[PDB]
Amino acid sequence: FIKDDYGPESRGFVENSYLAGLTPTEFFFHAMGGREGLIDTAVKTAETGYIQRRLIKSMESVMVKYDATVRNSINQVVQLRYGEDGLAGESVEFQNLATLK
Amino acid sequence: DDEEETYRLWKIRKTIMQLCHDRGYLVTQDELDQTLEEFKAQSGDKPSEGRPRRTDLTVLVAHNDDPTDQMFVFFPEEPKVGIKTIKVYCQRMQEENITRALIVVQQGMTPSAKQSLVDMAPKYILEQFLQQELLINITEHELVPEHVVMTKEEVTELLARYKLRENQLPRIQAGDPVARYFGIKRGQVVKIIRPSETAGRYITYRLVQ
Amino acid sequence: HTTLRKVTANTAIYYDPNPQSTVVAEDQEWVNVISPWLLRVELDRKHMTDRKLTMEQIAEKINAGFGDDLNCIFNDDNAEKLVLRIRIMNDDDVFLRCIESNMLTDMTLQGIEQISKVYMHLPQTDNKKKIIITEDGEFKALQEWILETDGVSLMRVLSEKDVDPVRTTSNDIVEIFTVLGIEAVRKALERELYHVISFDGSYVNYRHLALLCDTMTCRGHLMAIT
Amino acid sequence: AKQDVIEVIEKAHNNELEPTPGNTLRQTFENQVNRILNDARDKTGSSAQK
Amino acid sequence: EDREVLRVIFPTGDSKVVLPCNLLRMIWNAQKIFHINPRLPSDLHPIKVVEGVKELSKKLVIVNGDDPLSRQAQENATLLFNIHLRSTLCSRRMAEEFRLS
Amino acid sequence: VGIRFCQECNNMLYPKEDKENRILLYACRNCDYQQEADNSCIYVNKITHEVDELTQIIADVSQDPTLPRTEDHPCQKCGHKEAVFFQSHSARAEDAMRLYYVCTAPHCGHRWT
Ligand SMILES: [Zn+2]
Ligand SMILES: [Zn+2]
Repeated sequence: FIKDDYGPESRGFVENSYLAGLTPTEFFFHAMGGREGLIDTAVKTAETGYIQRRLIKSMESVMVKYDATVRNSINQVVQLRYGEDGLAGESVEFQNLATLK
Repeated sequence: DDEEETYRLWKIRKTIMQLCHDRGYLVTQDELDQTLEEFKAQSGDKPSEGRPRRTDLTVLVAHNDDPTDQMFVFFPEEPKVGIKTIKVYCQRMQEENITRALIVVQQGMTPSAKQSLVDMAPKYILEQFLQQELLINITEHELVPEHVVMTKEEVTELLARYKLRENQLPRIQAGDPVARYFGIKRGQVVKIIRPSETAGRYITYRLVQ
Repeated sequence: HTTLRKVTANTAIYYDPNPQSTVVAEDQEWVNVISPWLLRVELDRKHMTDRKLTMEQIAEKINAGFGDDLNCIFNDDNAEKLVLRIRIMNDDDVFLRCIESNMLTDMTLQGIEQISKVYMHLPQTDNKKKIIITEDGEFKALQEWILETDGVSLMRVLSEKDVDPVRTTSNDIVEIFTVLGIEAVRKALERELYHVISFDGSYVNYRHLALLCDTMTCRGHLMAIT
Repeated sequence: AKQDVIEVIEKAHNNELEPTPGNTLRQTFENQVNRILNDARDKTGSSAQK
Repeated sequence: EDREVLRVIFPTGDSKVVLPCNLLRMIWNAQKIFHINPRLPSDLHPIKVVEGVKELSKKLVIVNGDDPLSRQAQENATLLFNIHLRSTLCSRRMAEEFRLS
Repeated sequence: VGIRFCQECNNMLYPKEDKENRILLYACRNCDYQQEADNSCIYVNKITHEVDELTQIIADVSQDPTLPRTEDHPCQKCGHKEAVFFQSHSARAEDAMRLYYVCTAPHCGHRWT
């Protein structure tokens, strides 16, 4: 390419389809694009797993006692009722408040 | 520069009156919500070299349930107030029967005067505020829920109801703006009412520590 | 935030034995009239009329900041050139260059300190748009101007004329903690942590976000999960 | 779309491009080019779908 | 009164909410089980609707006990679901829309 | 600017005041050599850095095989059709999409924007 070429072809735009095949310059640019996603896949896990473990170790002992209150291992009260309502999260549904609007 | 300072002084007085009303002291409805014009006309529109000198704005208020416990507020003229400038207020405080007062400083207070406030606490429970800190009623913000100061009998009933000791409650430090705005010591439970998107309303309690 | 650097064009120092000599051809100085050393600075009208300043304000700011160690001779807005000269009334002359760097770095002409760039746009999502209730009990979505910033100085912004002190949020939890309190932090933290999850379009039950925000705040201070 | 990008470049070269408020000359040039190319891709995709 | 409370709880216009059991679907299920035929005048007495909704709201308890603190907590912990339940099991709505027997 | 070395010992002259006459003089730190000033100016600082790149453009760049060349813009000096054009490199440039033209023909060396 000419120096200082800002056109679509000179900066990565691929005007061909996967049925019509790619020109060599477009092929290399497409490789450059796919490399970025392939790198992020490996990099992301080392952060997500660390965040996962760190989150769990802080809350691992919080449970619902027989008062229906939510306490940690040292009986400090976190929530008076689980979720502000005392209901399990796997039996609820999306609904509409008819009287609001 | 006088209109800005007058506006700044009017807002400080308005927030102070709102604070006194929320804290339980008796304040007339006229003073609770007065426009800038009444303030401008009352005290004279001249913050620098004029009639509305920072001496001349002291609110002496009295509690609702008897007119004996009374609170002053003081707006010192010096930017950085010191011990010599707070002993005058201490002399005024012992001269009267009043037991607590507020100081709204223009700049930060010297550490020596802060120690003086601390070490006289049991006799006179007086605290400080910053002028910049008092230009907005932070209780009006949408993030801050409703705060209520529980009474000792109510706290005893609550602990007996849930059968939990004092230290098992969630706690709030005495230095955060809301607790400071209400002026509450440690070992004083605070009710917090907030709207809950799951249940409707939710009531929580915070023990000052 | 606006330092003098933003609205200035260039600077130059001269050694001008008489204030009335006017080595530079400036009739504004001739009508306006002790150190022979002086500084000159030219501004540009673009950035000055954009921020709507006056030379009198600049002179007042200089006189206030540097406490009558120095004086300003400013050209009127009438002439095409935005000129002003600086002297020193009674470690000789390099001090003048030092204070020029100081006044350039740090003279706060307009705005407040911690805030670099401020944007402006009309919102599109209903949750940023103002919502009212009409006389017929409707919920019409109003469209009003909002400003997103690039710094954070929540207190000096809230305590300003015509800013709406009820809805102004900052995405910094620490600043909210220092200004609004622990419970405001619990709400703001839930909002921010819900935004980063629902931005993808995914849905997470509110019970878990609430529980996480509770364990991080139930001690009266921000307990970071580390 | 390619012709539209070319004439945008021509405007930018002749200083005929006015920067978007809140944006710089490079940023707005980049934004305009991306806008044209994204619109072209969306239109071509819709045509293929139909 | 419930309408006013909902408007202050939800400044955002959307009524989409998450609640314990799908009332509209239960109404539809009842219609199909008992062959309602919403073409004839209904048999349900409008006062039975009110006196049954009140009794049901008593039945659903999250915070146990009878002291004023417990009753206030129970009222707060079920407020939204009660609003929805009353706003859908109306006397007008039941008589005109669902035609339940 | 006019930064001027000492004639005798070849060193930078420093500005100085002759207080008796209040006159700017350039004096060596090492010998007593002194000179009278001709610019009253000592320190000049272009903060906006509105730099004219045409000073730094070299005609030899016209020999670059990788640069684009056009005939639509003719030279204003010699009227030659062929001219090579390129953009600025520095971030400090006041115009981002500023195009600089160098005459392609040998020894015209005309450079414009
Ligand atoms: Zn020499
Ligand atoms: Zn030529």
